[PDB]
Amino acid sequence: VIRATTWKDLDLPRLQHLIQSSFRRTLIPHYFETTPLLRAYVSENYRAAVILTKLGNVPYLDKFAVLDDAQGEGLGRAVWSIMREETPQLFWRSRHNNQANAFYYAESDGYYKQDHWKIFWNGLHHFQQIQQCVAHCTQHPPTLID
Amino acid sequence: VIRATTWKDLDLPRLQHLIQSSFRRTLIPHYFETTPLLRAYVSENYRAAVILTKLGNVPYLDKFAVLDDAQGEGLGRAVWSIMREETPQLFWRSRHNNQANAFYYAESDGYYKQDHWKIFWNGLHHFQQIQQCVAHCTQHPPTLID
Ligand SMILES: CC(=O)N[C@@H](CCC(=O)O)C(=O)O
Ligand SMILES: CC(=O)N[C@@H](CCC(=O)O)C(=O)O
Ligand SMILES: [Cl-]
Repeated sequence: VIRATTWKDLDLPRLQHLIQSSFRRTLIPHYFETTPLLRAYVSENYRAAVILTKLGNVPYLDKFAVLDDAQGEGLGRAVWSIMREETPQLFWRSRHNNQANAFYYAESDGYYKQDHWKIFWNGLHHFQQIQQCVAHCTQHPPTLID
Repeated sequence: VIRATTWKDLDLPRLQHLIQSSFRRTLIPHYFETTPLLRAYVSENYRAAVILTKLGNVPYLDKFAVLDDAQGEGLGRAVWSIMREETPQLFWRSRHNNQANAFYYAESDGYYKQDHWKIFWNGLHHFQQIQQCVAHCTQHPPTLID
């Protein structure tokens, strides 16, 4: 698994293709130029990725991109596990119909159901911070388009 | 479905057998005499039950007991549905053991994992409330043993 702390250390066209293939949508123009990277974890052959970004006090998991054909080998789970070794606190959002939600239910320490989004987190013991994470997920503009 | 607001309106030995059979554990001595019933929903054949009790300000789902046998999933869902029609707000807890966890993940509006409990809620819209409900669950003695 490739660990990067700058976009310069990744193959960005290949990462864009992974994201677009996984989500079956288009990545917004200038995504890499406008997104403050914290850490990314990308499988060697760009079949699964976890992208952490700066969004408030708690690390934000902005993208969990896993190709449908990488699930038999458990590649997305393996990349997630690598991220978690370094990341005791994090939060993220998910569509209500995301096939990954069963995995998220198992992996998360908490959940809050909102209109658009399921909001998940790990490692947060302060409910003011949890409330703020929920607000960030609701407020943060989308980076997938058509 | 039988709806009861007092333990005297239920067959308690039969209910104890349902609870102990569903959980495959023992119900603590004089559970019924020391548990402040809010209301109970019991299927006619005593193969499924939802027990709401008095714990803080929000209805507390103290036992969801459902036999694995003859459409247990269908029956448990039916009883839960009836309870929810009458119960906009509630909270409850579960062990990672508990068979109903997938159902809880799907039915709840949120959860929070703490000290080997998963704490779930519906209809709570103040993190003030949520935190207090988490506190109640973590403090509340176990009533299943061995
Ligand atoms: C964790 C993760 O992949 N979040 C994605 C979900 C996007 C979507 O489903 O539309 C995000 O951009 O926030
Ligand atoms: C919702 C419900 O049945 N809670 C039960 C069982 C918890 C458990 O051990 O899983 C309780 O006594 O709190
Ligand atoms: Cl996977």
